[PDB]
Amino acid sequence: MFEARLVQGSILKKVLEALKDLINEACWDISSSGVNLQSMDSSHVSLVQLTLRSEGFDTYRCDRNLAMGVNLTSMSKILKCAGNEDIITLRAEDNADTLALVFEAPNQEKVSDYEMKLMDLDVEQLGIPEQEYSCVVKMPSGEFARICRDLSHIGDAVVISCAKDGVKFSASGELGNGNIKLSQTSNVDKEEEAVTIEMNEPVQLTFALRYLNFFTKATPLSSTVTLSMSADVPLVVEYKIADMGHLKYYLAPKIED
Amino acid sequence: MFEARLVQGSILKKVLEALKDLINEACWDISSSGVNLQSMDSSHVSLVQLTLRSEGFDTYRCDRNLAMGVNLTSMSKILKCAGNEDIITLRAEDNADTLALVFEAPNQEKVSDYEMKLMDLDVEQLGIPEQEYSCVVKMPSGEFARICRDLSHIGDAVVISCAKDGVKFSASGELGNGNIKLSQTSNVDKEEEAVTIEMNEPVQLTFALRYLNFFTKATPLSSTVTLSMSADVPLVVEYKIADMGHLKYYLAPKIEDEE
Amino acid sequence: MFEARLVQGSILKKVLEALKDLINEACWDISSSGVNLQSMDSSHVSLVQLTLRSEGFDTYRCDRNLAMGVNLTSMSKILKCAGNEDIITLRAEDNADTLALVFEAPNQEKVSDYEMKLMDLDVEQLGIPEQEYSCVVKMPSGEFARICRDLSHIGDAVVISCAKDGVKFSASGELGNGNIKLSQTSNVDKEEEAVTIEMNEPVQLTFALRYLNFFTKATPLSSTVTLSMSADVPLVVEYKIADMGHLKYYLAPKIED
Amino acid sequence: RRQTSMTDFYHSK
Amino acid sequence: KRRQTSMTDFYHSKR
Amino acid sequence: KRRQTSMTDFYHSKR
Repeated sequence: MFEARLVQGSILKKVLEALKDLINEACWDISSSGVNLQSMDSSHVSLVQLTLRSEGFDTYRCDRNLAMGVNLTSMSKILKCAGNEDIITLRAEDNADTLALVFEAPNQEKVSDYEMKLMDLDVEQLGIPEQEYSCVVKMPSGEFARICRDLSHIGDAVVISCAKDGVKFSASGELGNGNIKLSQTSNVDKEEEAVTIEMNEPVQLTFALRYLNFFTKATPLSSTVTLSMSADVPLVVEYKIADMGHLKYYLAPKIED
Repeated sequence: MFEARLVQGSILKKVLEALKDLINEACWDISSSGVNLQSMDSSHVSLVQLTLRSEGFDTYRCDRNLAMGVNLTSMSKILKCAGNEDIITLRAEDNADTLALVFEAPNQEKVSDYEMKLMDLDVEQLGIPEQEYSCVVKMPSGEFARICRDLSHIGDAVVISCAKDGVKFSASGELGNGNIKLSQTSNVDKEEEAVTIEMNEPVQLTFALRYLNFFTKATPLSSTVTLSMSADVPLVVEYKIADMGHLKYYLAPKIEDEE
Repeated sequence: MFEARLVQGSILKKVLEALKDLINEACWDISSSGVNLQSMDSSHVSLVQLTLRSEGFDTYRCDRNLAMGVNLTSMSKILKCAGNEDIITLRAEDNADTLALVFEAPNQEKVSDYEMKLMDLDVEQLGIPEQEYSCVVKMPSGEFARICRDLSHIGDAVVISCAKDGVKFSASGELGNGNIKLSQTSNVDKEEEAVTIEMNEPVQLTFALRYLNFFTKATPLSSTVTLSMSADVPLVVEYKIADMGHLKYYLAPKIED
Repeated sequence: RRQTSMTDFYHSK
Repeated sequence: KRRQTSMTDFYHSKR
Repeated sequence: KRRQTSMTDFYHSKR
């Protein structure tokens, strides 16, 4: 049996609003350590990895390990019925085919319960090894989303150039071309609206704006976003879910023949 | 001759915003008591009955009784042309086919008038007798609208179960099922954001969420809504237009024939 | 070579927000005086004439006179990527096929560059002589836009009646009719110039509401709008772009045969 | 299993 | 009925 | 040149 309560249900709602449009069916791996989800999209071009540890939960019990097949859209539809300041509890027996979700309002007068149907899935799970990248850039989430949205009006692929002084986002299309340059900001102490860069070697890569626009749907989860990358390896767009864990999006680059 | 001036014209503006999408053409009965409207939708599944007494109006004169048929969509288009803080006057001579609406601003520097064409229509008016219901629930309007929308995200029909402890809205679909439990407020709020239930007999009924979402479009009229219902009778969703009058939505249930 | 820097760049965006939907392709005439644009719509019923002087710019250099043909929709798409509080510089050499637009943030940390492709067009330029009209009405821009929208919900043509006492906007359609009367006020106002009227001869004319609704898209440009008209001549709806210049919309009336 | 109408419960006087 | 006129009916066009 | 790659080209599957 599996049971877990979290008061900050906004976390879950934001998570699924970040997942609903990119993944349709996933496999939640549940263990005593916590909750994991790794799944790629249909095109195998991007990958999503969500991790939420048990310590972040207010109550957490998991005797048997689970591997639940979920429709992200239906569970997000259910979670859309929960207020932003509600307390959310997930429950599921071992040899069960349903998942119970309980929403408790701030006032102790409304209690909602839902039973969602589970599914048996064939999820192809890759092994991503731990590694350091050549440059890691932390910048405001909303600014990254703004940059991606603005460049989607220009072309279909973005070339990002990362050095120590700043980052540059380039994109070309039938109407023309465009560059957006963000400079290293060490003068202001506030980490929210600040862009920090840790660089070993400058890196120039190309990705599809489609996948990045789907990625930026995780903006309300964190104030800042982390772009990690090295030469000719997938980009990692990371959103740190406060105290709970992280949500990273791997995006495959474009290579030259 | 009929003439009526109202300063708090937003009320009227709000009123048609609740009606234009569900009813397209209605018959306004005008009498010395006030204004009445009873009309069914195209599907004949729901009925709307609005009453606005003359006492709530700022000025009201009507020598002959009228029963004027209007297209609600065009009249709502007219009322969209009125500012939220305008003074609205309605006028129509005896046995007339036009209705004059005059919007006069607070600064009294812009004056707009409109004459919308009336029409002779075939209004099927039913006779609903006054009756008491087994369960009456008063609850915040926004909460009812939120519940209806969220359950519309789950299924297409809602089952409302009313007892003495509280009310429960259930809905099932291909993805699964869900229940929303609202308990009678015991936390003595007095703020009016509380759910009170007066019950004679417990009642479980089933209705279509589409019609209820159409009903919740009258939310800005009142802070609270009253759901009245008994066994195997249409639900009544009532919105109290402050001091002036009321707007009631009758919705026929869904019964199971037992094969 | 042509270069022009302007700090209140929001203006430019607003300019294109008024132009992209009515005109698709225009011819920007560039000279030492400033920037001019005159172009008719496809229907040849209305004309747009924009003039913005050099004095309003923060810096302005133009060695050779240019007449570059631009796609207003593409340039508006580009300017949509600029924040309202950005400093915008336009640049283009003489024998060039591209126009460079540079967005500089106030904090001087975000710099955006864009190069849009130009095109050779055949613009039919009309000769508008300076002339006095029988009635000139100054009124709040937003009030004119509201009147036009409200009458557009009623009919397709508006009848303007201007005398010394006030103005009246009439419109009829299948649902009915409507009149909007604005009376000459008390001259204590300011940016909400409660309709001022300078009258030589009373004038009643008829115009199409669609064109006026396209015209009112220039509302954020100016605080007030001026409607100039006389008997059986096109109305001139003028929006003064603060200190920069003006933007006029000429609209031909409807006469009875 | 059956959606009813207003006419089924009341009457047109 | 009424006929909608054009700018060409009032002014003249250059190049 | 320009070519779109996939995740399988960089990482490997389990079992």
